[PDB]
Amino acid sequence: PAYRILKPWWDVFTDYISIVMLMIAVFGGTLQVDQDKMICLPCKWVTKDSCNDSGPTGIKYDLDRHQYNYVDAVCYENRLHWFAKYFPYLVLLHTLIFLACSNFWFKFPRTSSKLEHFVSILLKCFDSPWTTRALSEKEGEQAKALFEKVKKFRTHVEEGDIVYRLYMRQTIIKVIKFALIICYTVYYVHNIKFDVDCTVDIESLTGYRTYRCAHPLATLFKILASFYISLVIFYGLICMYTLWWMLRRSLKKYSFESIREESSYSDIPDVKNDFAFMLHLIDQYDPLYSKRFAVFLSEVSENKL
Amino acid sequence: PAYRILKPWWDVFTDYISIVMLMIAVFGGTLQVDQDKMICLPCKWVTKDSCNDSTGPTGIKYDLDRHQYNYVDAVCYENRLHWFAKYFPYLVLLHTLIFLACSNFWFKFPRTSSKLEHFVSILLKCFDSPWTTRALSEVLDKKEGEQAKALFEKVKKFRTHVEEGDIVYRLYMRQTIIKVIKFALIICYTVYYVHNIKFDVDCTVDIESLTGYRTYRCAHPLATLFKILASFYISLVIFYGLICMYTLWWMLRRSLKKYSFESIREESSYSDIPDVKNDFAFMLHLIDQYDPLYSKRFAVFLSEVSENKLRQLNLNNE
Amino acid sequence: PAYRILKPWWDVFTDYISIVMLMIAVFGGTLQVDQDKMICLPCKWVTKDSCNDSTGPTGIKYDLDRHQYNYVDAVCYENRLHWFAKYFPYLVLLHTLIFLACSNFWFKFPRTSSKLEHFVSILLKCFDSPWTTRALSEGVLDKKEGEQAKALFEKVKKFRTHVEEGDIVYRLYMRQTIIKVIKFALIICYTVYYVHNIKFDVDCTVDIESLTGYRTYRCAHPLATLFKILASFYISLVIFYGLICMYTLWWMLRRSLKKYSFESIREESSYSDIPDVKNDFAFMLHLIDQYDPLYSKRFAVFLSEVSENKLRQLNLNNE
Amino acid sequence: PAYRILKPWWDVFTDYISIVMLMIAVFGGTLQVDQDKMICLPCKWVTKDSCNDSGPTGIKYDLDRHQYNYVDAVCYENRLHWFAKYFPYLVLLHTLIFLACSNFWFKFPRTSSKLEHFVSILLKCFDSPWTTRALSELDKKEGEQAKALFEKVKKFRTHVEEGDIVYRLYMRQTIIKVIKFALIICYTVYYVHNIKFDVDCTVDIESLTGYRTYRCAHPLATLFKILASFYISLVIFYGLICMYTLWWMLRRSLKKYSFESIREESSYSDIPDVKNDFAFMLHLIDQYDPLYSKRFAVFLSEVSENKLRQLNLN
Amino acid sequence: PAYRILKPWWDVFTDYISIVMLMIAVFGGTLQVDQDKMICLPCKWVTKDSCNDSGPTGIKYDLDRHQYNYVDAVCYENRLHWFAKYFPYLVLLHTLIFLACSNFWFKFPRTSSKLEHFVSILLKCFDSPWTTRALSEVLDKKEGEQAKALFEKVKKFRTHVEEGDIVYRLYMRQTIIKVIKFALIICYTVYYVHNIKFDVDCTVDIESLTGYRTYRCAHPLATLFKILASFYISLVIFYGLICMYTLWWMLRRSLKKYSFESIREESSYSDIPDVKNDFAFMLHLIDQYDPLYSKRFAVFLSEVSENKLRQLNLNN
Amino acid sequence: AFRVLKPWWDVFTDYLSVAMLMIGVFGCTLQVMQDKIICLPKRVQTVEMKGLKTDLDLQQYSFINQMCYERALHWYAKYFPYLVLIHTLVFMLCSNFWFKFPGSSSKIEHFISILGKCFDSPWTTRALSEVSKKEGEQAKALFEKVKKFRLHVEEGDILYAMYVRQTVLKVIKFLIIIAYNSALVSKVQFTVDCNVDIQDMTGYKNFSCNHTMAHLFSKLSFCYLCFVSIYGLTCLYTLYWLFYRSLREYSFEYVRQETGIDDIPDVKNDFAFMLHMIDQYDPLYSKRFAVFLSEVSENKLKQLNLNNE
Repeated sequence: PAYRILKPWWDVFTDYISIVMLMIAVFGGTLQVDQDKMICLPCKWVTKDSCNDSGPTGIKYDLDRHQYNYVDAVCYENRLHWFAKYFPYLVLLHTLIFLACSNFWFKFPRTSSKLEHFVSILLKCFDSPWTTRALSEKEGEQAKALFEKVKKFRTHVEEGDIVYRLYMRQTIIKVIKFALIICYTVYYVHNIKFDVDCTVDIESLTGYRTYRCAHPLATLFKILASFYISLVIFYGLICMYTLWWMLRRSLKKYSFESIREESSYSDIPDVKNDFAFMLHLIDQYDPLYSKRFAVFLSEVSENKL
Repeated sequence: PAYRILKPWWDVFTDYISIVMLMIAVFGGTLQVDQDKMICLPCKWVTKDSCNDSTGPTGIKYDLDRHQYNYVDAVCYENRLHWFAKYFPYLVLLHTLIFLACSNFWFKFPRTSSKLEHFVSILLKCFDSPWTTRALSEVLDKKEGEQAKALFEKVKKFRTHVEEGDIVYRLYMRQTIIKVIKFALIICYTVYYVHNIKFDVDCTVDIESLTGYRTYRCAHPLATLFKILASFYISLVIFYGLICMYTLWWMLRRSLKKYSFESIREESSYSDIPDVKNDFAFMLHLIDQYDPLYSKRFAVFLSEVSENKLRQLNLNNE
Repeated sequence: PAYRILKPWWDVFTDYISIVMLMIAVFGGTLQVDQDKMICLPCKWVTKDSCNDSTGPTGIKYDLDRHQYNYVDAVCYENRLHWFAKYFPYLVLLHTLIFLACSNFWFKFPRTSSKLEHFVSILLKCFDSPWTTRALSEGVLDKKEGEQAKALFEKVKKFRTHVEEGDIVYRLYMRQTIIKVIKFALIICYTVYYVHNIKFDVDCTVDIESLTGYRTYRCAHPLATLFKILASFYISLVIFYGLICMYTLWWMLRRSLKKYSFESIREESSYSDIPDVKNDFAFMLHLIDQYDPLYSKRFAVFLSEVSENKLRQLNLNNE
Repeated sequence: PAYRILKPWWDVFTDYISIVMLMIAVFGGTLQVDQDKMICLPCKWVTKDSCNDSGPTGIKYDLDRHQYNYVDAVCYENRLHWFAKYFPYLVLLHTLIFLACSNFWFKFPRTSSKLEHFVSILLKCFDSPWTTRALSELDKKEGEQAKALFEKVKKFRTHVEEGDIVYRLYMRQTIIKVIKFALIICYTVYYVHNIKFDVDCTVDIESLTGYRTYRCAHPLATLFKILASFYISLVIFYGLICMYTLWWMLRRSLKKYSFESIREESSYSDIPDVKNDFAFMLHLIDQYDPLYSKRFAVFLSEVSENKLRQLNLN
Repeated sequence: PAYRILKPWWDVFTDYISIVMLMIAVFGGTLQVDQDKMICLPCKWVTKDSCNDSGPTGIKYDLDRHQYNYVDAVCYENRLHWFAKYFPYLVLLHTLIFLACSNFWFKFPRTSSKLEHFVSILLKCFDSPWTTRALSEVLDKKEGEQAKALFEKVKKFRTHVEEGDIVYRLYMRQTIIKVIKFALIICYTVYYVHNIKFDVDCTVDIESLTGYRTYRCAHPLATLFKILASFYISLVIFYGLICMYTLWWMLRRSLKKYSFESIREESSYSDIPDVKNDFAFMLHLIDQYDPLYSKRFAVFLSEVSENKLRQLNLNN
Repeated sequence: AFRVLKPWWDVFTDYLSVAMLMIGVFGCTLQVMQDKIICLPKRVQTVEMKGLKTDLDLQQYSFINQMCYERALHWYAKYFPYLVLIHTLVFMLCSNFWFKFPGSSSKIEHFISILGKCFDSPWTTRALSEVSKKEGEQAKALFEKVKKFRLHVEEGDILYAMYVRQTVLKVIKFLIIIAYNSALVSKVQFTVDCNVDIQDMTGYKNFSCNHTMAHLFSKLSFCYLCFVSIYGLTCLYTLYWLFYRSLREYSFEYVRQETGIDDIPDVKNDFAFMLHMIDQYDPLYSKRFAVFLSEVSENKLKQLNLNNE
């Protein structure tokens, strides 16, 4: 939308990773809904509460189809690791929290209004042609009114730094959530196994104590898990870099030294707080916009006007 | 759309919480429709209608057809499964729809919808008007002066039409109260009945004439899943309730039916802005919760000194 | 969109209730399409077309194949399960379609649609006109708004002659409300009469002994309690819809909607020459008053000969 | 969209090929989710852990339905080539990689801003009345817009010629697409023949089933082979198109744009030689339509500025 | 859309037909994916591996459900004809190729730019007030300047498009490809539409796994795949007929020269020269949709109208 | 927009066709997934009842099911939704035959343009009030437009005739649909008898089947039959209105009674037919245009224009 200017390469590209995490969550959730079962066969030879594993003819188990279904349900509920059962839901939850954390910047009304006003007047100042003559160093009334609007917006925005602290908090939440996700997923990815050994003690209702189950959507889930880890790893790296960038320099202190040194208007003062951070984001997206807007922040440009 | 200015952070948060509750309602609905079965196996060791739970192992022969098994499943799902475990997604869907109706009844009721539409139009036209910019600074063309005079008179007529009424504030009162009561009832009955969603149940429905067994052990497969969904639902509702609770406090810590313009009248030169009351005051309070600048530059159109200054500026221009 | 000014709170309420009832109908339709079955078990011991109901327990052997069970299910589902439990979602959908057609008939019927569209256009164009603001405020003005206001003034005068002669819109709205209320009465009668026939356990004596071997089967209808809950919710929604329609009928019958008086308007405003319009024009003005009195307040100045005298004098000064 | 002018025939052909590949990937994915299985029957007669296979009466294998389901699942997991199982996810992933590589041009903020602002100048120059007057060879408002657009054109020329980020990005995207095409072709052509209908699985579940070797029929085998052949043909087309694009970039220096032809045909013979990134964008807009470049280039001559200033005063 | 003026009645009819065959494709694909099976029963008594076909008691085949599924899969994959299995996919592929041939004129950038410019200038001429004034045969000065500008655009666009004939060549090429493809579809479909049968005998030699040699299958979605195919054929024929008419319209008149003789006779400006190549073909298509657009655009192409506008602007 | 020329019967048939298409779509979805037949062999092989054992596998049962579905079931019960879809698509395509014709649509656009222009023209109301400047110039231009439309449209004869063809086609299609549906609606029944000769495959030759969706298809067939009946009454009344009053000639004697002018020439052929259309829509437009049709009114307008000039 109108916030594309306020979306640097880390914001847009992690959003693409966020939208591709959601695809494997929906794909996994569809798999978990449709055919996530366990085909369980009883172990006739059992030794020490485990399967002894000790022309040819088939082995009669004398079990009904419904006894088989009951064995499947009980061993799926009791002896399948919870990561294998609830991996897609966990991925969906993490992705939804990532989306909420990356969009609450634009949904929170205070920061939403501040960013909207900055974007609107930045665009209408970019549409202004008098910046061309400014940087070279009825239309006059329009330039003066836009100058007044820019100054009165600056006097309102430079007082506080709500946007900067909220963006810091969001990025820190993203990186710590990435750390938790990668840690617990690496810990519990090996629990997704095709063959599992269930022991549920339903000998009264079935006649067998131990069964050896096969989980069809394990390997698929396994590779999906690996895929998820890869995405998360990439995500974390970007978030890590974001931390470094937002700790590289004082983002709350935008210095216009290069622009005021290049142009004739050297009276441009240093911007502070949310306006400074937002101009830093503008510089990240396009240095042209900040340089082109800087001339209306200078009062000797009004002296020219 | 254009009514986003009237939605504070609590309204946006409750809208998103309603969206996610609707999502889990739909998900539970598909699970309930598709794969809500009840695998029931007869207990061959009955001890006064109780499952006794008592050289290669051999499977237990029950001598039951597949259709007798399905009949047992259907009867023990209808009789012995608790109604919460069967109608949790539908109840959650109904509660989410009630919450959404309470939220949007403000914009759907024709009188309050018309009042809010007029307020949005007047406030936006004042926001984009050039004259207030000059009023914020302290020239205008003939066309600009004419439309500024028209907007001044439109603001006067709107103040006459709206400030007399009090339907909007009462409607928001009633919606917040109903949402709080609904949250309390939801939390009460839910947290009371969540523990009835269990995996292993014992069913005794007396179909011995049709099946041959009196008691059966059933395993509701979705129950554990539903349980976590219920827990998740509770968490969402809790947040919803807390947010609604804040709204109630924000709607009782002060009389929103009386807006005081002392801050603007001491900030700007114009110190004659009259204090506005009733629905006008409440809508301006909500606008302040969204963005104080909107009401800040709306205040200049309420002062007769600014109107006289605009008339004098128009006379100077012509 | 533009017609929202002709829908008061009762019409919006009925529209949303109809949406919810249509959702109920769709949900029941997919439920019936997907999982409406009837698990039937034969009665081993029978006593004159009735089940007799007479060391570990052993399951009863029926010696019936899966296909014989399916045949018994189909036959008992067709023959013995009540028609209400079979056609409840379709009946609900049909009733919602009738209700939605009744509510939106006058919007699609062209004889009234023309009047409604023209009234919408002239009302909005009078509402956003600046002559209304200037007249309600009570020099010099622009040319373009000059002939715009003059065209609006003469088009309102011609539209008054085009509508006041007939009462087709009022008659159509009255007929729609009457049809809706009698439909509600019929639905809330027959649905509450046949709502108790949605039972879980149904005994079927279908006489297929030559194919299956048994005569009486005790079937269980799975989607019976859920269908009973859906029918109760539908009955509640229909009760609300009928109460709203009876309120609409009382609103239409208490006050003559074919006579709208501007006595309050002509007293508050300077212009006391505004006439008391009647017939369909009075009807849609009453509907607008139910939506918002401001639209009628702004439009009423365009009915006064004093306002057009002032406008003609100002236009003569302008030209 | 707005970047339609920046998409030549090769780009749009690759876009439709990617859309078709995504369609068949979704088709195969739904097929593998719903109808993919294998019907496995045990070999009653064996010869050294193999399948001897030595009115007629049916063979009684004495297996339950669930033993058959277990046999199917275990043989599907163990003895069935990974290509036949994960081919839909492979084509889906490759199509997504191709689509991301093609659309990374318009999503990277520096290049996205450059292309967008270029598109704005090109559009308003195509709709500029002073472009029309310069082509033929003045209102004060149109003259003001003309002077503003002239200044925008020259400041854009200064702003984009300093660095060739767009050219390098497009070259790297084409190189990545060609390499991906080559890898996809070799591995897919190598691994198509492993999608067979009949597969013999010796999975050693004799303790649970009673048989060692089984013969399985894979139902979605010929359909998967046909989809694989269709995917191979589509990737052939994609790779030939990408190889042509790479040849187009490499045969001639797109970082230099000689305006000799346009400055000779048109009246203005003082048109500057556009170089580096601006040269690359002008080559792209030439590949779309030479008329856009001809009607934009009238704003690069300093002679037209002198005529514009003189006519502004007059 | 905004390109409907270049789409004649045959083009929109082909679009509608291709939409219907897309519906056929999606319906057949859904049917084939969901409910396409092949129930096969063994022939208990066989004479030389042929079914002998010699109260009553049911025949016991002694086969499990999984053996039946194996038999169904093998006799579905080895003996059912490929046309019955892959008819909806072939229909989808042919429909997609037909749509691609229809829109290759629409998406190919070299001709697409010419189409955009022609549609833009036609829409500008349709909404130009001086165009209506000249058709009626005192102005705004800026309007007169814009009218002279659009005259200049008409001349430069003439010089732009008259030099080439890629547009007409492209349209003729897609018409020829559509005709050839329709002939191929009709030939192979009328050949293979009789292979879709209900009762199919299969001999797959899986006696080692099931115990039976020959089986008789009944393909469920055969007759419903039959009539659809036949009805599909009908649509294709109509498509071909429409395409053939277009081919006739390629050779009845030379589209590379489109004369203005009717336009100048009825109008006051009896001076206009003829157009050629892509302009001529595009004006032919405009006449196919509506001659009023071409007649109205004719007043912006003549030199007498240019002189009249010059004199008027001198007065204006 | 040509909805103004659309009368109430046309839009009524439009919503009826939409409902018919919805019924056909629902029936097709039923046929896709819920359509199944269940066949049990006939003559198999306080009291106790024992089930009859058919000694048949599940695959023999499925083979019997589909062998009796293909043969024993009537073709109407299997292809009713597809026939409904085909007939409703033909109805929808035929519903706007009179709307989609190029020359006819050009005439309709011209007629609605001139009628809206004269309705918006102040001189219509001014002359109506008088009998019972710049705007005079616009009135004279509109009057010569009236004369041009009279010379361009009235002499033709395509509109009424082709409307009659469309109505006749609709009536004939309705009659055929009702006849075949009433003839084949008794074929849709629950229990059927299947006598296929698969004795060499299943041991039995006579089967009793039930079609599980026969009741719903019967209800859908009756609903579609009643919809077609309503459509047919609509088209029959349209035929009655077309043939009872001659739309080749429109009498303006009601305007002659209302407006004092009497030298109003009666319109003829398509002019009369389209004025009948707009009279069905709104007769005010016709009675207001009739004063713009009289040449004596033109002479009076010329006299007043010369006086003002």
